[PDB]
Amino acid sequence: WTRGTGLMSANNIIAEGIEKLGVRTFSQKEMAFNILGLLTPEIVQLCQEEPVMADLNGGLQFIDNLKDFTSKLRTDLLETADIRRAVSIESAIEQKV
Amino acid sequence: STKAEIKAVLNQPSGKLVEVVGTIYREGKPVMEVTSQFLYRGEYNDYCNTFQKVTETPVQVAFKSAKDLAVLRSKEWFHLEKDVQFDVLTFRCESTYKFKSANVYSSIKTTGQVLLELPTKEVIQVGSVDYEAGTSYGNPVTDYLSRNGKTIEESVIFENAIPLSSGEEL
Amino acid sequence: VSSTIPSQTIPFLHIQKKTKDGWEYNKKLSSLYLDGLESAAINGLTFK
Repeated sequence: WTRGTGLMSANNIIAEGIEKLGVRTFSQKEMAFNILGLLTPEIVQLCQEEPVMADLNGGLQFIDNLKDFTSKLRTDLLETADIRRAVSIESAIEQKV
Repeated sequence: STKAEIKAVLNQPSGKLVEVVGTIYREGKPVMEVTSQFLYRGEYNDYCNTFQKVTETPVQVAFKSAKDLAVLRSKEWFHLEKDVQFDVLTFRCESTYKFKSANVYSSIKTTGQVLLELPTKEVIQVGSVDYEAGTSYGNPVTDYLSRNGKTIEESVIFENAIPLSSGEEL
Repeated sequence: VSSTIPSQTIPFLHIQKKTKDGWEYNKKLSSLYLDGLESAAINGLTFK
């Protein structure tokens, strides 16, 4: 899970939720750092002998039903934020009335 | 028998608008409402002796969500007097205005009643509400109930007009 | 980091090794990656 600007700015709002399970999300600099750590002289020499899987996933493999978990986290955040906006809007309407 | 009761004494640019809605009792049970308006044509500025105690209709709001509970809680005037989930209202309310000028109200008094559906179409007693204000340009309760939607309206207007008994024989 | 990785705990960034059951977390190889990451943090990476 990488947090960057662009077309993934809509999925960043749940990154805090997943992270409080003991999983961690990465920023773009952190994943730059992790993948540049695959170019160290020891990993480089270790690739000439064995193809290298580098699971840089921050523990998202241990979450059962990641799709449903993320969907319900996003639904909870959206259904809190919209009702908070609407109660404020209705209170503003009442105060203007 | 007869029973009169003054409802509103307004100060409009046309003059005092006396509102008398004196009802009619046939041994206790009301028979007819009978509302009448009189208008003291002229211009009157006495606003201390000016009021309008209007009773509201069974106004139904429009909602479909769980934010409805949060909105109803947010309303400080509403007081919890039932233990069933909220999705819609049909309040039969009643308020009391006091004018200090042409349009602004010196105070607002609202007590009303609360309504919503019950179990298996088996409805029983309900509770009420409360509200005060001061130097206000509108009533939050009534305007809220209306703004969400129109009342219990057993009147939808037909599409196009045709005559009924039109002519010189009317 | 070799002395820092907790027991029975898989680090977030780990190199996997392929055995009969498939790719699985391999402690020494992941620790070799993470020590290179220390070297990249305290000293940095050479790319000439």
